[PDB]
Amino acid sequence: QLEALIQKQKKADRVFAGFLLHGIKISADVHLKICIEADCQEAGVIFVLGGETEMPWHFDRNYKMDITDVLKKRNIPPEALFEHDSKIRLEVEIKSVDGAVLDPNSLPKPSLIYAPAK
Amino acid sequence: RFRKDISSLTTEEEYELRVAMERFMSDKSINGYQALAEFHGLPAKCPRPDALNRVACCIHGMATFPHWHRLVVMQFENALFTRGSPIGVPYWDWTKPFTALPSLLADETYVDPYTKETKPNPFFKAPIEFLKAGVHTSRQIDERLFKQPSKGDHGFLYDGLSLAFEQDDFCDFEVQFEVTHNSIHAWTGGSEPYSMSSLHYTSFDPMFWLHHSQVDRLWAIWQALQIQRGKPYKTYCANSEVYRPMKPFAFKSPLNNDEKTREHSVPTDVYDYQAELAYTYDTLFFGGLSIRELQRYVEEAKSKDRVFAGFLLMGIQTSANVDLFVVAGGNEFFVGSIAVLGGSKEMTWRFDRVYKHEITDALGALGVDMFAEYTLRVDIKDVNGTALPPTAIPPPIVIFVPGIADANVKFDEQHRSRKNVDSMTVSEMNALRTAMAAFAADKEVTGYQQVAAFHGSTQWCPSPDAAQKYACCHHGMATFPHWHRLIALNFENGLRRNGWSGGLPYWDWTRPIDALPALVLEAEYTDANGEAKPNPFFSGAIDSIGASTSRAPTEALYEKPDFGKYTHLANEIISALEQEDFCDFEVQYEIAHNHIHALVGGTEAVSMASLEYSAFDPIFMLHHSNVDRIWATWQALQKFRGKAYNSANCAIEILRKPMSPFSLASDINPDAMTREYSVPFDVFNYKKNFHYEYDTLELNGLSIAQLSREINRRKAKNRVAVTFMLEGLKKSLLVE
Amino acid sequence: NSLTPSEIENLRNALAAVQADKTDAGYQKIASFHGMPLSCQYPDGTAFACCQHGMVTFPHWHRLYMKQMEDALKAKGAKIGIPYWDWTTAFHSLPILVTEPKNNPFHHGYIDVADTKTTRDPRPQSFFYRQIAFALEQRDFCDFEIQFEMGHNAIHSWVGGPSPYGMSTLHYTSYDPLFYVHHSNTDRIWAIWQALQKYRGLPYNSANCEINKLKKPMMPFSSEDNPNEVTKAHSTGYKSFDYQQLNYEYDNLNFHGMTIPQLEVHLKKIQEKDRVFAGFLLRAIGQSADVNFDVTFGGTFCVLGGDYEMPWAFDRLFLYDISKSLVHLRLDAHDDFDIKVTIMGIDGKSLPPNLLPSPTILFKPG
Ligand SMILES: *[C@@H]1O[C@H](CO)[C@@H](O[C@@H]2O[C@H](CO)[C@@H](O)[C@H](O)[C@H]2NC(C)=O)[C@H](O)[C@H]1NC(C)=O
Ligand code: CUO
Ligand code: CUO
Repeated sequence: QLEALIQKQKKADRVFAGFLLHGIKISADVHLKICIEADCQEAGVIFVLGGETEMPWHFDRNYKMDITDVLKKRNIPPEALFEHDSKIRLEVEIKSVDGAVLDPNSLPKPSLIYAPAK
Repeated sequence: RFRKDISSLTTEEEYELRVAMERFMSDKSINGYQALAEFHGLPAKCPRPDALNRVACCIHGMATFPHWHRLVVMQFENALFTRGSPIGVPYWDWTKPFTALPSLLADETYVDPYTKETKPNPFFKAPIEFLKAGVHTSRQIDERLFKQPSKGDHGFLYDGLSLAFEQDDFCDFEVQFEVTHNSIHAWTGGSEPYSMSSLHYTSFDPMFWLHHSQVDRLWAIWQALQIQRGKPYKTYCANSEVYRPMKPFAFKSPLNNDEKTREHSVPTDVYDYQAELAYTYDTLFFGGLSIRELQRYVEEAKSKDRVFAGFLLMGIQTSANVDLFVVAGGNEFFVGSIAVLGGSKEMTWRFDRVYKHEITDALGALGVDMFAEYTLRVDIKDVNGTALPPTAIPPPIVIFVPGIADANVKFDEQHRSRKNVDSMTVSEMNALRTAMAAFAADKEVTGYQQVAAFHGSTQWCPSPDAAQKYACCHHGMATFPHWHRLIALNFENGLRRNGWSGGLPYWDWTRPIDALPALVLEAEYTDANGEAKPNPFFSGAIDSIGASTSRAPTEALYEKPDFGKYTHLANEIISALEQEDFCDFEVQYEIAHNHIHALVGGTEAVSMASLEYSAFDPIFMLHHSNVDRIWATWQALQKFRGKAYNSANCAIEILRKPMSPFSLASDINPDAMTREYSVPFDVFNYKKNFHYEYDTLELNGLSIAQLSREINRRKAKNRVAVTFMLEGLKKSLLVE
Repeated sequence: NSLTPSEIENLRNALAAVQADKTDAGYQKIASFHGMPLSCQYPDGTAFACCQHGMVTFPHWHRLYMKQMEDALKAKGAKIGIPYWDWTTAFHSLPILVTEPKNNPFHHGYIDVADTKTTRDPRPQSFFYRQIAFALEQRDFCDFEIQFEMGHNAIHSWVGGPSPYGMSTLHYTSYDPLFYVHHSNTDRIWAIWQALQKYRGLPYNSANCEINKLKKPMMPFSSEDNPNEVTKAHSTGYKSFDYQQLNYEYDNLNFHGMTIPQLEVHLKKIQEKDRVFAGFLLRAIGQSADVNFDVTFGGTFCVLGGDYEMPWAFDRLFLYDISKSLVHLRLDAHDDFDIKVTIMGIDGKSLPPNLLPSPTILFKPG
């Protein structure tokens, strides 16, 4: 049944936000906002673990998080992601552990990933 | 199957067909070499080997001449393939100015790389087996004369074929086609009874097929001209003659053993050579001109009042050279020489039309008008001449053709063709050098420094305010291919604006290199008059901000490969071409491109070793023209692989955002297209939007189709890979 | 496939839209025509099912029928045509639109006449590829149809299975959204053929066999009670050949990976090798059943049919290549063989015997 629901999902057109992550020598929480008209919505969130004493790490690839349903709420069709005429942009408010503080953006910007169905 | 230029062949390709030819030739059977060399002429197998009256089989002086020889060339091709050559029968341009025969068929011997033994070159000689004397083919005597005197404005062979491509009707094209081709036969043959002077034994000499691979390609060129011209390309002028079964090929299983050629012994379906015969050519470029470029030249040609000397050429048994003289007063003038190819047992032949020979510039240099009183003198000399009476051939007549066309304007006002700087003519070289000076001469916005300055620290990112600065050249590197697509376009367009009719050339570094192209290495060059150094393709270029010349000192390499494997760059690009989605390609794509930047970029920081100063050396234009070419090869591969080519689905963030420096209109850059097509999504489709096509998309001798097989053959291997996670550092670093 | 959201997105709503017009049909009237509720009358006015399969004018009726259906999404954001799925291309599973359980208009239909939504029971190189390609091979239209209809209904057999309310049955098939979509494809196949002919200079917007029958008008499309002007206009046979005045377009008439010209080469290429076929006579029977071949397995093919359907008999034989079978037994069309068959009803039983007579067995070089 698990693989049944999984195969089901790959049969839908999906949109992701790609995050290259690495040790910033401190833990932090990464909030994702995609802004259409400079109107912003809380789309999703990422957490990062780390410490003063840390083993420096860089991910081999980027973690994905699907904005697929979030886009459906804003009624901006997946097709408009390709259109320069239509206005959409991606923004992240990186916020540290102690609060706020907040970190100036030390994490590379997210990318839109369109995964067409099979 | 790919038929290439003889010069374009790598030593691998050169050796592999040498062994194939060697095997095909060495050992004699009905499926062997001799049996095929005997198809064309003199064992006299037509109409039948039986009985009393027999003449040479090959068709000449008829509209089916090219059809016939297309089959023979195909026979030779299949025979070589079957014996282990990956390549179709190669061709050599005689249209290219040449002093002597190419090394492939010139050398008596060659060294075997594996055995390290020097054995006979199969293409220099060839035995003649049906006689019992032997050997005895000998192309050794070359007639008068290779570079001059014959015609020419210029190149004997080039002019005649230009005129041939000009004609609308098939037969009109065919006469000029064949009789021009006839010359190089008699020219290379000489006084020798064998080896291409005589119709009888011409096909025994191995040059014959390399020769007619070219001839065939020329027809293919004319055919593509006609579809662009929008007119019928089949042989309707001689419709009945297409249904006559090609004489030696149509024969039954003992006499001819090739399936493909026997099915097509009726040439009606021979026209579509790619479908029916399963081969093609590396380029259909004639001279330096593309096919669209080719129709232009004949228009400039067809706009003049021209006068011709027309010859009706019918079969006289011997093969003969006639020298044409224009005599308008007292002494006469040599206007040229044409050759008629034949033999004692030749199949009786006669042209329906007349062969037109240009004689237009004979008149001018004689101080004589078109309509002044003049005779034509011919002296007919046999190749074994023993010169012939002038009556052997019916007297020439002069034909007058008034200027004609208004086919302008033309949709290729925007169209360009990018070729190799290693392949350029001295005439084309000077044309590029002068054009670039004016490009360099302009120091502000419409000039060369500005487009080079987009690699500079000038701050357009962000704006109007930007609080802290960095260079605005696109890297990162997802959109790297797109931006340089536009940079190389700006470099091109600005260079076109300054008196040039061509597109921005490139150089193949996938292939091995001895030194930089002739266009770049030298500080000083000689114009037609003779000139001091402009240059302006030496690294010398003033950066207004830095106030210096961007000097480029070479490095210790670059020539590593042995017989077995490709150059390191070729290996890299293959791995880059492998990838399915765009980004996985892009990473490999450019990391490979970073090489030369660091290779011609020596110790000196003013060189293109640094991406800040990089673009001020003009080789950058050549580099990222070729870099852009690879990106285009890929796009064709993606189409071949049935996957997205003029779009992509990764890194949409940067792919939908207009470039920083190109999107800042209108004060900052003059280009209409880079302004309109600044979004990476728009710059994907280079064919429709930027109106330029490349020379070839072939990579290191491998066509796109072969490339995919090679890409697939490698993927069958069980292989390990080491991966590198790369971040941007200010230094320009070599990492081993 | 190749759809881009929201291209998918617009449609469900449209299909949703007509689920009840429900006045014109709104959709149930549009459903009845292939479906169970009685379309027409013999002059005695007895119930007939106005289904126009089993005859040579088979495509027009449907190809239209899509139209009627197709029009029905009219200006309801019927922004593109009914899609087609190329069942020819081998497929591990069914296609989404008609799978997604939740909030999907393609899952099922309802039936006022039965109080139920449709039920479907799917049952287990590509078989259909081989089967369709043959149809394309043919040049006579009539010759083509027999294979074209039989290749077709093979899917109404397998999509539906053993539910009366389903695609396997004539009665309620038309009710399931899956049915049109299968069609676009069937129609597309026909179109490809036309392009083929045209390529070959044979008639494509015409057809010489039989002159009889293309002229008979088609109900319901005939009927006064069809409040779409267009279909009535082409209610005829001979009109409806040129689908151009419909007016629709398929994205591309290319069979998978083939130019039409490419396609003929293919077929021409296939044609080299001499083949061996079996041809059956098939004729009306009330039930719908599948038939399984034997000599090793030679099977198989299916026939579509229901109670109160107009009876029909094909003019020509239906051919099914069995050469792979012979190689399987190593026979040479020379050694002589018994062609054994079986014929199951769609309901669980019961493989009753012919019914169909005997299969002829014929050889084609080569
Ligand atoms: C070289 O050419 C001359 C000129 O034709 C040849 O002489 C002719 O030969 C044919 C037979 O092949 C005779 O029928 C003609 O009457 C000859 N004409 C003349 C003017 O000689 C001559 O045979 C050739 N020489 C060689 C060595 O082949
Ligand atoms: O043509 Cu037969 O000789 Cu080159
Ligand atoms: O261009 Cu930015 O460097 Cu190759």
